[PDB]
Amino acid sequence: TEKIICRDVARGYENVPIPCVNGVDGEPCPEDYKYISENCETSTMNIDRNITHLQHCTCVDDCSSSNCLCGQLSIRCWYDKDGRLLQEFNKIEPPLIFECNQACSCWRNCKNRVVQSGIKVRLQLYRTAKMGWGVRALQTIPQGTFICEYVGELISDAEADVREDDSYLFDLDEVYCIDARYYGNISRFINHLCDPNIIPVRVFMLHQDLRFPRIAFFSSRDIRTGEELGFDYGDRFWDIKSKYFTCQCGSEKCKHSAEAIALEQSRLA
Amino acid sequence: IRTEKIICRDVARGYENVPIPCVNGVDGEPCPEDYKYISENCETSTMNIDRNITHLQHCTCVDDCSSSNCLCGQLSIRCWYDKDGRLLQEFNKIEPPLIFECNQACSCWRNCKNRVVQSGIKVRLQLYRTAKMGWGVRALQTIPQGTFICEYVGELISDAEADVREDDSYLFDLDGEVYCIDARYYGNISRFINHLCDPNIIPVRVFMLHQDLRFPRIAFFSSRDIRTGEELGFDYGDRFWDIKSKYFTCQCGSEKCKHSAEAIALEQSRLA
Ligand SMILES: CCCN(C)c1nc(NC2CCN(C)CC2)c2cc(OC)c(OC)cc2n1
Ligand SMILES: CCCN(C)c1nc(NC2CCN(C)CC2)c2cc(OC)c(OC)cc2n1
Ligand SMILES: C[S@@+](CC[C@H](N)C(=O)[O-])C[C@H]1O[C@@H](n2cnc3c(N)ncnc32)[C@H](O)[C@@H]1O
Ligand SMILES: C[S@@+](CC[C@H](N)C(=O)[O-])C[C@H]1O[C@@H](n2cnc3c(N)ncnc32)[C@H](O)[C@@H]1O
Ligand SMILES: [Zn+2]
Ligand SMILES: [Zn+2]
Ligand SMILES: [Zn+2]
Ligand SMILES: [Zn+2]
Ligand SMILES: [Zn+2]
Ligand SMILES: [Zn+2]
Ligand SMILES: [Zn+2]
Ligand SMILES: [Zn+2]
Repeated sequence: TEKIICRDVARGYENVPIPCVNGVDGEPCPEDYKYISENCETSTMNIDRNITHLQHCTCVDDCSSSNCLCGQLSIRCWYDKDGRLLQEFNKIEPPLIFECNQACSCWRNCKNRVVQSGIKVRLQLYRTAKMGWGVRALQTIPQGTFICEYVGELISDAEADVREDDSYLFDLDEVYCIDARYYGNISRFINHLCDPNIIPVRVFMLHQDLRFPRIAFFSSRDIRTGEELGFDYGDRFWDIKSKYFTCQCGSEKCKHSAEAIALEQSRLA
Repeated sequence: IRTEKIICRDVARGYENVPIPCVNGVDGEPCPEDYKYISENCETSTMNIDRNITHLQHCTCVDDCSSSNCLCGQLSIRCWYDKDGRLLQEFNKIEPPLIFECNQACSCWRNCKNRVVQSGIKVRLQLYRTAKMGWGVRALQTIPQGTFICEYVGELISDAEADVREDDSYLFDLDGEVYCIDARYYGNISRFINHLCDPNIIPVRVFMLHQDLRFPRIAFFSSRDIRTGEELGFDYGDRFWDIKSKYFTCQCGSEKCKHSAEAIALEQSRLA
C-alpha cells in the first residue's frame, strides 16, 4: 500500500507542496541532503549582479510583441500566451532564453517570465520499482510546460573534478556545474529516461552572467497523470556510470541497458 | 475646486505583494518617472557580498521557531515577533537590535514565525501628493504598532561613491568600511517617505538570505498605532538636516519639530 510519508519535501519553499510517497519498499523519506529552492554558493563565484549589465526591454505592453528586446535575445520569445514553449521550439538544440528582469520597463506579470515564477504543476516524489526515488506528475501536463529548475550548489569544473559523488551533477555549457548532491531541489530526484519527456533549457533571469545559466525543465510532449518525469542525462554521465550500473528505463529505445551495452561490445569484435 | 486623480494604478509594476497606487489632489504633477522602481536592492559595482551558504548561522528547530532554543532568535537575544508578525511591546525602539530572520540553511519551514521581513509588504499604502513636501506615502488602513511596513530599497554604494554624488536627498547610511543605500535612481516605495520629527516608523537592521554585516537590510516597522490616512515618516537624522537646513526647512508641522524655520531661528537666538 502507498502512504503519504512527507507532506512537502520543499518545507514550504515552492509555490505548491511536493509530497513524498512510497508504496514499493521500506525506505523513509530522503533526508541525506538539504532542500534549497534556489541555487547556492559554497565559494567565491562573484556572479555578475550589476543591474547596468542587464540587457532589458522598453515594452509598455505585456511583452507579447516581436519588438521585445528580451525576446529578440533568444531569436524570439518562445512562450505562448499560456507560458508554454512554442511548438516549433527546437527541443534537440534549445536556444538560450532571456526572460525579462528588474531593468525592463514591463510589469512583473508580462509574458516573458515563466521560469522566474516558479513551479505550478503538481509533482510527487515517489519510490520507483528499479531506480530508487523518482518524480512523477500528479496531473496532465501539456507539451512545452515549465516543470521545475535543476537547483543545487554552483561549483567550478575543477571542484567537480575532485568530488567523490558525481551522481547529481549537471554540466553548465571555463565551465561550471550544478552539484545537487548536498544541496538541491526536487530535480535532484528526476531519473534518466532513454525516451525522455522533459528537456533542459538554459535561462537567464535576474542576472546575465553567461557562466551561470539556470537550468529549466520543460515537458517535450504531453505528460499524463502519474507518468514519471525523466531527462537524458547524456553521454558523460553514462560513460562514467555504465561500469557501475545499467539503465532500467525499460524503453525499446534504451541505449544504456546491460543488453544495449553488450550488443555494442559484441559488434566491436 | 481641484479633484483627486488616480495617476498610477501601481508604482511597483506588480513587483510587490499588493499594488501601490499614486494619487494627486494638490497640483498638476504627473506620476513620478525620474527613477526606476525596484523591489529589492540593486548593485551597480562589485560589492562582494558574502553569499556562501556555509557561512550562515542557522537554527535546528523542528517546530515553528517559537521556542527559546531557536538560534536565529538568540542572535537577537530573542525573536521579537509575536504570532502575528508584529514586534513585541518591549522592543527597543530607541536602539533596535539587529534581527536575524530564518534562512535557507535553517531546518525550519518557510512559514516559521521568524520570517516577517522576507515575506514582503502586507499593509496597504498609497503614494500621494502632500501639501508642502512633494510626494509622500500614507496608510490606507489602520496599522498596529510593531507592524512591518516596507524595506528601504535602493542602489548599494560605497562611502566613497556617496561622497561624489550630487543628489544626496535619497541616501540611507549603513554605518570597517561603510556603505549606503542610494534610492535616487533606483528605489522602492520607501524613497517617497518624508521626514517627521515625531516619526511613526523606525528603521531596523535585518539579515535574511545572507549575514554579511556590512549590508544590513533596512526594514521599517510602525513605532505606534497608525491611523487610516496618516502619512508615514521616519527621522532622517542629523546628517541629513545638517546638510539640508540651509536649503529648506522642515514642514512636518509637529509642535516638537526641531528642523522648522521657527526651531532653527529659536536656536540662533539662544546663541545670541
Ligand atoms: C566539465 C565536466 C565537469 N566535470 C568535471 C564532471 N565530472 C564528472 N564526474 C567525475 C567527478 C569525479 N572525478 C574523479 C572524475 C569526474 C561528471 C559526472 C557526471 O555523471 C556521472 C556528469 O553528469 C552530467 C557530469 C560530470 N562532470
Ligand atoms: C555612507 C555614506 C555617507 N555619506 C558620504 C553621506 N553623504 C551625504 N551627503 C553628501 C554627498 C555629496 N558630498 C559632496 C558630500 C556628502 C549624505 C547626505 C544625506 O542627506 C542629505 C544623508 O542622509 C542620511 C546621508 C549622507 N551620507
Ligand atoms: C540524480 S539521481 C536520481 C535520484 C535517485 N533515483 C535517488 O533515489 O536519489 C541519479 C541516480 O539515480 C539512479 N538512476 C537514475 N536513472 C536511472 C536509470 N535510468 N537506470 C538506473 N538507475 C538510474 C542512479 O543511481 C543514478 O546514479
Ligand atoms: C527621500 S525624499 C522624499 C520624497 C519626496 N517628498 C519626493 O517628492 O520625492 C526627501 C525629500 O523630500 C522633501 N522632504 C522630506 N521630508 C520633508 C520635510 N519634513 N519637510 C520638508 N521637506 C521634506 C525634501 O525635498 C527632501 O529632500
Ligand atoms: Zn519586453
Ligand atoms: Zn517583459
Ligand atoms: Zn524585458
Ligand atoms: Zn534506458
Ligand atoms: Zn528556529
Ligand atoms: Zn525558522
Ligand atoms: Zn532559523
Ligand atoms: Zn519637523
